[PDB]
Amino acid sequence: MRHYEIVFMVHPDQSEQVPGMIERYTAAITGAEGKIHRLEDWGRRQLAYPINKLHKAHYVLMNVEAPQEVIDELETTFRFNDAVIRSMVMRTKHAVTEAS
Amino acid sequence: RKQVSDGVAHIHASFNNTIVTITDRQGNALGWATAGGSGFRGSRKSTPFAAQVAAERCADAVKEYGIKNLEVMVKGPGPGRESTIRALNAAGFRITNITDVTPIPHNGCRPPKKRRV
Amino acid sequence: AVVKCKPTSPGRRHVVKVVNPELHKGKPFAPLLEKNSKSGGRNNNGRITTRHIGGGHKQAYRIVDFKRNKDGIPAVVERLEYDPNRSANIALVLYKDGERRYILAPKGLKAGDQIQSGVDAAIKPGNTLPMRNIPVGSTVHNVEMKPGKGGQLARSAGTYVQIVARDGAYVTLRLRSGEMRKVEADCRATLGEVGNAEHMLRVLGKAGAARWRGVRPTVRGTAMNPVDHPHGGGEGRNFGKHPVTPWGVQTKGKKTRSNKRTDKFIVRRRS
Amino acid sequence: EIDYKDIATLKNYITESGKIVPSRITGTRAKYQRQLARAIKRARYLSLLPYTDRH
Amino acid sequence: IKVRENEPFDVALRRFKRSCEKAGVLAEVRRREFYEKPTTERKRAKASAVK
Amino acid sequence: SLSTEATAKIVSEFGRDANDTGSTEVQVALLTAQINHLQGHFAEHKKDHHSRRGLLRMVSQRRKLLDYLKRKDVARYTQLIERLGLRR
RNA sequence: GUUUAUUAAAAACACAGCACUGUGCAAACACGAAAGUGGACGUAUACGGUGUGACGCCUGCCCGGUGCCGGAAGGUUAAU
RNA sequence: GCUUGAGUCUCGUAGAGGGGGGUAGAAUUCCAGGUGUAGCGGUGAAAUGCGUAGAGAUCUGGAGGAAUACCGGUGGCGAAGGCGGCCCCCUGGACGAAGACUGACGCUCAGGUGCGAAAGCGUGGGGAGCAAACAGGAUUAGAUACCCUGGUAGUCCACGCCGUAAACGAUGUCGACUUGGAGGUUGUGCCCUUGAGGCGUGGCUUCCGGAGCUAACGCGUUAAGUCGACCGCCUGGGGAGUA
Repeated sequence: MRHYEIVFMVHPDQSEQVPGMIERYTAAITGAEGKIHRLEDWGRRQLAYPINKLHKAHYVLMNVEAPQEVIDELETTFRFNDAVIRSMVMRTKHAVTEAS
Repeated sequence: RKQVSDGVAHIHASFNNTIVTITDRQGNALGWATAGGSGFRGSRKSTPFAAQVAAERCADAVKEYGIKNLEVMVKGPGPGRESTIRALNAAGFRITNITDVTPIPHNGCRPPKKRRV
Repeated sequence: AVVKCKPTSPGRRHVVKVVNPELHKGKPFAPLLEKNSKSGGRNNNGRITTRHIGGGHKQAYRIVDFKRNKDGIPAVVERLEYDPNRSANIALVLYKDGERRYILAPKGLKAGDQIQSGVDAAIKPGNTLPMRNIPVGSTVHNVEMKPGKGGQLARSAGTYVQIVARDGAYVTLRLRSGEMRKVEADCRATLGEVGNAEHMLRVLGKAGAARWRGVRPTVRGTAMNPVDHPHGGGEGRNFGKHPVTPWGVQTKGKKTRSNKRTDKFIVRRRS
Repeated sequence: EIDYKDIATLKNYITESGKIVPSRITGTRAKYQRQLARAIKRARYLSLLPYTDRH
Repeated sequence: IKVRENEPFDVALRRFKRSCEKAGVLAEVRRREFYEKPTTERKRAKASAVK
Repeated sequence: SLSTEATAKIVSEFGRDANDTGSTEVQVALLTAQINHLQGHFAEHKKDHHSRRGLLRMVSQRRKLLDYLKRKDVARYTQLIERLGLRR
């Protein structure tokens, strides 16, 4: 399985649904037999420039080893679900320092 | 007869001409003046002294409003902004900050080729 | 794809065929067939009301689902078929409870694909949903004008509708003409664009192909007489007045739209 | 060596307008300057750093 | 780009108004940086300058 | 690029002695496997001329290696082409 | 291919192509005093009107006049 | 037979190498709206043009297209053309310590085949800026131009052509030998694990320069120096890369 790193921002309005989608995404990876190397929730965080005319946003990082099929399904899920304003899934620079 | 006393000067300066516009903090413009309304044509309005006259006339137009403190936002490559802040400070507003909002794009759109001479 | 014919004869010199090997070779589904008799150029008063319509090939009407229903029942797509009644191809689909229906076939649809129609349906080409479960920016087709009526927009081959905005109860749509119009958000729409996008690439090659389509010859008013057309007459070729319809209304320019109850729905006129 | 997730180092390596300062001013190596520019662009995309100070 | 006046001040001016890169790059983004000729001429001039 | 496990499998299959990664049959079989994988790649990606140049380099290398093996030992050449399935 | 069935079969008409323009569906348009009907059980890759007439190379300049499209500041202007 | 030419495998490294898709941020233009008044724009000067039906200026919201400021470099990659936001998928090449393997499998290559800037051509889209043609206004003795105001093809995408450039390093490819210095970029061994400190070994590159060569300018270990293999081309200028 291939390593990846996913950072996504959630609405402050839908900031109460963040542990639910964390459970959903970890359930999807563990059902596709991948693992989560890291998972960090930075909470509500001030953003440098406003996007969607919106206030400070909820930040989640995860390092995830998973097949590229379920990573593509995760990225299309991030596309179709409008609760996430922005997502970045990146393969490169894997095996980062833990909790940085 | 305005009580909020906060204004913004917008100085659109360019190699032909400058335009000074005093507005409120929300973007609704209160007054404006320019080198052409000040009485200069061509090179005489591209001179920075015409910008000083334009800013003095714009400050005269806003003296009815009575703005105490005035932000400054300059825009463009014109020679007249450097006299426009001096003319507004000689008029008597308190300049809290000076900002440069000239459009420095990325590559973006293709520039013209005109005036090769 | 497109097939340029060899010029073994004039009439085969200039014809391009579009052929789909994926289309079904054989009879259509007989429970979804109805009788279609030719009636163009024939009012109930018996007069020709639309000109240049006459005899073509005999055709049978296929009952195609436009108001798509059976919400929550997935349907597997069998072989795509040919439809004479429209430029698009159609797909015979089989629901899980044993019901076969005809669907306007989208661009990526193959035999064996799963489609669904409900409000819980996953957004995917071939699936239909009301436009409040469909994201803004997606290209749709077979979209209703009223909730429950059936698809009236983007039914031709290769056509699509862009979902541009949302009012909150209405959805702004960019149509294939370039027009922006407001359609209620409870109106359903099938995702993706309509297949057979190579339909506009066919060239008929000869007059006989238009006659098989059913298009009678078009006579020019300049070729007619002054009694027949407003154009017409002269001892040469030039008439020399402003171009009009056969009934006198000017035909180059002269927008003719007299609706006033839908002007609240059309937002930007087509260009 | 260079990661885009922290912000203090990356604000030390940008200027006030959000631009990347040149390697001839910073003194950093070329490989680390390229990695720095890539991390700055990724942080700008995730809005941890601004593209410009005007908006 | 941005300055803010310190609350003791006798006059409002900009201390880097002649060394600012904004008018330097605006006159270049107005028209046609060649990116192959002037950088070559400038680097050749720098190589002739430093020795 | 051909995977390490795939190259190890082809080396073990086409090497009658252990650690024979340089023999002509092993090289030709590696090139043939990469050629089939790149045909699967280029069918989806036409107009990849820069990768097709490397494909043609691998084809020319495989052809020159097969010419050398045919000159050296015709039985090895016939056995290799009849277990690989090419040059009809 | 069609045409003045009964003095003209043609270079005429049509034609596949090309373009302009109208048309968002209870479409435009047509027949109808109206219901209704065709268009069409079609839906802008669709339908109508106009002109040109496979194909190859092309289609230049003029918006003053007459049409058409857009705008409403001013003048003139009906019933009331 | 051999490995020393050529190639393969193990583990890594850098890179705008290529193809597909998605997304982000400045900015330009357009539409709708708020404030506000008599100019804006342009030039050596003006004028055509926009604005008295409200322009320009400022602010808000929306639409669409194209290119990716800084990093950015006498940097990097690719056979050449060429390739610059970020992320993913597929993929080509290059280089390095160390070890193993095959064993001349190599070099060049007329015909042949493929790639091949920009402009152009065909079909279908798209079209924000820019802009051949075109129009107006200037300039001039004239101005079918340089300048300004607009502005169509085109520039953008998909699939096909076209096959040319000052396609240049005006230097064909491969191999070997030959004094040196100063940098850049990219791997690695040792030293004091204490530092972007010292000593070596590789690749790719930029500049100066010794012998030598050249008509000279200059080239000079990446040669235009000393040779070897093979291919392409020239035989005075114009006519003419024309019939």
